[PDB]
Amino acid sequence: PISKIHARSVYDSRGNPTVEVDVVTETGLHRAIVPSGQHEAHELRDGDKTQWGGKGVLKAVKNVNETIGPALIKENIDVKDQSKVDEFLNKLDGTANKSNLGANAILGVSLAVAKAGAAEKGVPLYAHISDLAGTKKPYVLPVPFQNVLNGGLAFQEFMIVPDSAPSFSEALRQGAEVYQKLKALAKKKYGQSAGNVGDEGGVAPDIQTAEEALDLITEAIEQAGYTGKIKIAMDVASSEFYKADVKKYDLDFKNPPSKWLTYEQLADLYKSLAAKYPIVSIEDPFAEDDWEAWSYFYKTSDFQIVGDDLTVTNPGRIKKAIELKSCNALLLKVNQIGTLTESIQAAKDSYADNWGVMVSHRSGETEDVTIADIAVGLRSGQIKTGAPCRSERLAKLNQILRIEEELGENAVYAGSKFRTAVNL
Amino acid sequence: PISKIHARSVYDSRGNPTVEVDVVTETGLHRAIVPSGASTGQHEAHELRDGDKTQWGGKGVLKAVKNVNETIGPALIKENIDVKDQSKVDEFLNKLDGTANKSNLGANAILGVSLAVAKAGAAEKGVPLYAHISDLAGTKKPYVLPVPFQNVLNGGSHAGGRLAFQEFMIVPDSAPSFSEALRQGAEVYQKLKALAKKKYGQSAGNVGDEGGVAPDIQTAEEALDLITEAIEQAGYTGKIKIAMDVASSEFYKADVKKYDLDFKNSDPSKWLTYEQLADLYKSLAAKYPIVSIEDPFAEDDWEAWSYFYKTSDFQIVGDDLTVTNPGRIKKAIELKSCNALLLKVNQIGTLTESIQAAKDSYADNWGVMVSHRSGETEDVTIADIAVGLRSGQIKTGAPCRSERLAKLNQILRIEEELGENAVYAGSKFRTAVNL
Ligand SMILES: [Mg+2]
Ligand SMILES: [Mg+2]
Repeated sequence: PISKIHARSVYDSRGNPTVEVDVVTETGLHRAIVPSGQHEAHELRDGDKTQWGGKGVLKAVKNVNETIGPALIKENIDVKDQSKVDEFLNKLDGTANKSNLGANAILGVSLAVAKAGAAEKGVPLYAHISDLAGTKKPYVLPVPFQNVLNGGLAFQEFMIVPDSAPSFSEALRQGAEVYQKLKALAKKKYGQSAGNVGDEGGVAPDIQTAEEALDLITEAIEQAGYTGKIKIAMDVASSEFYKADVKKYDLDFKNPPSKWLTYEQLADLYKSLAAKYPIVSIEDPFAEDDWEAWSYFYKTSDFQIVGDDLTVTNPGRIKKAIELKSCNALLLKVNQIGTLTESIQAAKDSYADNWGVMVSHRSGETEDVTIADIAVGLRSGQIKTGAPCRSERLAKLNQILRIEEELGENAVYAGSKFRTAVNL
Repeated sequence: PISKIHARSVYDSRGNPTVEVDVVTETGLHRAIVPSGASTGQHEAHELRDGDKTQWGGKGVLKAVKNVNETIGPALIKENIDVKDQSKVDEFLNKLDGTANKSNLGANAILGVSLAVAKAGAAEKGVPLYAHISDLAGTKKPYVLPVPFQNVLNGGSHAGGRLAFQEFMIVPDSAPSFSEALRQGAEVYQKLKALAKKKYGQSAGNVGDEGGVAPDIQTAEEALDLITEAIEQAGYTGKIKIAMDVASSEFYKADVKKYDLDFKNSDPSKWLTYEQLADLYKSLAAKYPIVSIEDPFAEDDWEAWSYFYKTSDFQIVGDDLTVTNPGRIKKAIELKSCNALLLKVNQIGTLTESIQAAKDSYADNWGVMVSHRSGETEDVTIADIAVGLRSGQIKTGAPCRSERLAKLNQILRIEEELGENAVYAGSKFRTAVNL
């Protein structure tokens, strides 16, 4: 039985407070940190403008210590029964968007209990999650989708995809070597300041077009010697520059014209880009409620089309995207829905339509490495957890290296089959 | 006894390999990661890099990892040393290596084992690592929590522009608690990043290696003014002090005995003697609330340090001067060159030698500032080291990037854990060991 549940405030990778939760059982202390968090679950912030600019989480922490913690202990639920725990947490909150107790308060307890549940089983968390998710063996290690060039030019994320590598360990080496070439290249062509990094550890040179970013990544891949072995992925994050009033997308939404694209015109740009560069995945190509545009694009595209703001890890929105045939992959952010169990349901719903699933970090991350075990446990074959820079990003990649070494031949690298890794 | 010792390669915060060591005992698994060091230059302990230009640009650590797995591990298990006896463990490690600079087995291999064993020794005693280190170092209770020296703005070889000085830090020493000191620094940092974006363009918000901003700044006064304005916007003028790392070895011209404040391209007529550079520090310290200056003069310009020490009432911190090396500390005490040590455990290579360097500094009433490296990891050992040494000061980055925050979060956990049995060093950081 649970003996202690205690939460505290800690700092995420951008210097903002977030919730860390301790759950103590007979097996020891089990700890999880929640990452930073329009349709997603409601994160509770203090809103006191004199403290952390209003971004405190003292109220969410208090909800864990005074309400969730004492209620869950008294209920005495087996920590291995994750679905029962999360059902009780949502019953305790009682709101659809988790606005009573806070999505950050609920998720922190949900993830720390999951680690207590695995430990009572005597297995690593990824094995516990595979049990919960019903995913088959051997374990599959994910392809790291590495955001080495940070934007948002309009497009937000430019990722390298080392899918040809024979192992996860080698894919990381290739990505690390490409990133080092890219950083030198950015400094050479754009000045010393272009080597400084964005929130997720990629370089952010002052560049104008998508083709400029892709050319720089292409040259770095060639300098590293991996042309043809490393693919490219993008997160457009097009909701950032959609003007719903006129139904047009403003690629120059940073400078305050008639250069605004319809979704047919924007789709033309993606098709031109995908036919020139080895782009294998595009995330949020259209806005979070521009369902018509997504369905139009899905019909012609043979590459991965990832919902992020479209789906917000929400089984209800996933169902709509399946029915309208709007996308074929889910970006899975556990704190967009608020419990481990609903996150797993989101994954299973996607798998049922043969979607890919890409387990994802947030731009405000921590030293917590839960999503590495989630990606392996879900057999997703894909993870998005940053450039190989800043340790809130490397910590997840380091954790997968430990899992890889621990599993040996009982794990396979998803490689080029990342879109179908669950059935690999 | 130790049942297993095993090393692997992981990635540090700059994307380069480093050594992680596991030590397994009856209390469980005990793990440590080594920060980035130096494999060339022959200043600090010698880190072992693979040097294969086809792998990680030559920065692999497979050979160091192999040294732990095939040489150190088997030998240490067979030696059967009590894991709580850190001095005996580290004595054995240095005996195995046999070189003064740890270049046989690699300083990164040796320190990795040294730190993972230290955690195993703490767990055998049933106490957190900071308590074990307090025992090893002989520091008194209550525990003292360190003031964070936070490098929020960068210059020198890190950034463009003419700004020669390397690190500009905020020092929340007036705060009543460590938790409040972090909040203040976090709020000041957010103000500073907005100001840098406003005054220098959006690209100025992107961060350097340690999480600070690095816009194109020309002069030291320009940088200090930006920090001053951020402190005022956050409402903490007079409660937060300023510290600098000049890293003056980066622009010392040893053949001419002059410092080039425009070494990023420069007029040799504008080059400064150490007396002229000391004048600049004195002017800045009389205008701004600068309470600590690191490496004001070059790593072997002993005459300049001693000249500056004689007149200065603020903290003078050796980094390249002292390289956490007890021999160079003894020389600095004897010549009265500095009054504080930057303590980088991986510059000397064992926990025991690090603790000795701190005690040697304390014996001359020095301050001790436990320090990160440029290449850090998610490891938080130096947080426990700062508390266990009762140093009252830690330098572990801006409040940005989790290889920096992880240390700060760990001190938050220690603060909550200790309660009244800990006090925040506050304005007494220079003398916290005797607070
Ligand atoms: Mg996105
Ligand atoms: Mg220094």
